[PDB]
Amino acid sequence: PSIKLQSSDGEIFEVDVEIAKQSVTIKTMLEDLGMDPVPLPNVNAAILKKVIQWCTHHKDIPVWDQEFLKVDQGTLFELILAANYLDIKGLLDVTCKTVANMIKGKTPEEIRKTFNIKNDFTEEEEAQVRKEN
Amino acid sequence: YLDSGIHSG
Amino acid sequence: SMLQRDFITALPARGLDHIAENILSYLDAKSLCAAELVCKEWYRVTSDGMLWKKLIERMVRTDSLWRGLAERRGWGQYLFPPNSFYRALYPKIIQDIETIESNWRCGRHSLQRIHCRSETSKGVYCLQYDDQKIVSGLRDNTIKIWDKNTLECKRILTGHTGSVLCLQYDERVIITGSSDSTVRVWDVNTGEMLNTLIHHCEAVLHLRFNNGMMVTCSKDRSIAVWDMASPTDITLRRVLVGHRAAVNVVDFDDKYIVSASGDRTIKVWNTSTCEFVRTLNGHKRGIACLQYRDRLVVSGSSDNTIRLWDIECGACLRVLEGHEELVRCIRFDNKRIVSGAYDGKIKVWDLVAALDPRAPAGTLCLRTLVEHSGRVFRLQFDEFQIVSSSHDDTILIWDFLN
Repeated sequence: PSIKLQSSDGEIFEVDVEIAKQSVTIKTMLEDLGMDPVPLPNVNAAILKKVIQWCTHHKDIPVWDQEFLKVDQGTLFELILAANYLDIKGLLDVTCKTVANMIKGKTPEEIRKTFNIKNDFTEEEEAQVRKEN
Repeated sequence: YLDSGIHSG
Repeated sequence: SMLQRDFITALPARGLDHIAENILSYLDAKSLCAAELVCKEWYRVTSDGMLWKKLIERMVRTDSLWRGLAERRGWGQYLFPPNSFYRALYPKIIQDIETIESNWRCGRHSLQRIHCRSETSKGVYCLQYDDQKIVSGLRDNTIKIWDKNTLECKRILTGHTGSVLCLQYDERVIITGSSDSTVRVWDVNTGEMLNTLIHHCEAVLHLRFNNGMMVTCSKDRSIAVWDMASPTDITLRRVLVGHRAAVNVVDFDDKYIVSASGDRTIKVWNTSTCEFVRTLNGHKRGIACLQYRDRLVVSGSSDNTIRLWDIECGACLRVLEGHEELVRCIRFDNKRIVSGAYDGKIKVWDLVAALDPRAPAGTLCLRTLVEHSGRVFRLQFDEFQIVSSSHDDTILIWDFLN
C-alpha cells in the first residue's frame, strides 16, 4: 500500500508504506498516531523528494550516495536537518560522514576557507590552544 | 630425533 | 540553497549539539586538533562534547592494543575528569605505543622464567594463557595450571597415559590430546575429567575447537571432526583422510579447515561439508606448525622456512628464511609473526612488511630472542608479551611493556 506525505509547502508525495516506514518519525505517526496523510511542516518539497529518492535507493558510503550528496553545503545542511527530524539513521550518518570527510586532513586555515569561517581567536588564545596540541 | 608432538613420513 | 554553511556552529545554535558532536567524532587526532583551532565555537563543541574522551573510548572499543593499555596502565577506569585530562592523556598513550613498538623492534624486554620442575621426563609441549592463568601440557602426562601473576603451580591434572601434546581451553572446559591416542575433556574451573574420546589409533598431535565443534588430527594420518553439543555429549561428525603421513597441526574457521602434515602438503577442506577443497604445495620438507585466520595461512616447516599463503587462491604470498633449525611453533597477530625453532631461538618478523612484496627479505626478520636451552615447542603472544614453553622444562614470559 501507499501513503501520502505532506511537505511544508503543501505538495503531496505518494510513497510506498515500506519506504515511508524507513523514517522512524513517519512510522510512528502512521502506527501510533494513525495519521493519513502524514504532515511534515519541517521538510519542504525539494528536500522531501531528495529524501524519498534516498530511501527508495536504500530499501560505509557507496558511490551512489557520493554522487547523491554532490550538492551545495546549504542543501547538505537541510538534508542533515531532515534526516534528524525524520529519524533516518542511515541518511544522517552518511551526511555527517561526508561533512567529516570535508573536515578531515585539513589545516585550520583550510577548514576556514572550506566552510567560510572567521578566526575569532585572540593571538594569546590561539597560542594557548596550539600549545596544548 | 623428533619430539612426540610432530612426525615425518 | 546557501553555498557555504558552518555545520559545527549552525547545529549547536539550533539545539542540535549531538549532531555536530557525532560529526566531529569521526575525526582522527590530527583532524580533531585542527578542528580545535578553527574557531572558538568549534573548540567549545569539542570541549563540552568530550571529543577526546569519546575518541579514546572508540579506540578502546576498536583496538585491542588500546584495550590492553586501558586495562593495564589504569586510565581505562575513567572511561564509560575534564576534557583537558583526556586531551593531555592521548599523546602519552601515543608515546607509550611508540615505546612498546621500539621495545619489540630492539628486543628490549623483561623475562619471567617458570621452572616446571618436572619429576622425570622434562618438557612442555603445549600452552595457552590469559590475564589470570597459564594452562600447559607437559611430557610427564600431566596438565599444569599456573598463576599468571604469582607463577605458582595452582593445579595439576592427571589422566593421560602419554605426553600431553596439544591443548585448548575456553571459559568453560579444557580439551587435550596426548600420545595415548585419546582426547580428554576436563573442567576449566575444578579440573575434573569430564569426557574421553577414543578414536585415533595413534598420538593426537593437535586439536582446535570453537563455537561448538572440534577438529583433531593424529599420527594415524587422519583428521576427525566432532560436533560438541555439551562437554559430555561429543559426537563424531566426519573423518577426513588424504594425508600420507602424520597430521601435525590443524586449524579452522567458518570457511575452511586447514591441516598440515609431514607429507609436505597443506590441505584445505570445506568446513560445512567436510569436503576437500585444495592442496597447498611448496615446503621442501614437512610442516610442523600452522595458524590460519581470515585469508592468511602461516606455516613453519622442517626446511627451516616459514610460508605465508592465501587460503582462497592457494598461492604462496611469502617465504621467510632465517631459522637455523626446524620451525616447531608459529603464531601471528595483526602486526607481527612470532616463531620458535628447535634450537631454542624465537624470531619476531614484521607481518605487514612480509605481506608487502616490495620489502627485501633481509629486513623481514625483526628480532631474534635467545633464552631457551631446548626445543621451543609452543608459543602464544599478544600486543605486549610472549609466552613460550620449551623442551628445557621451562615457561618463559617475555614482557615488552615497561
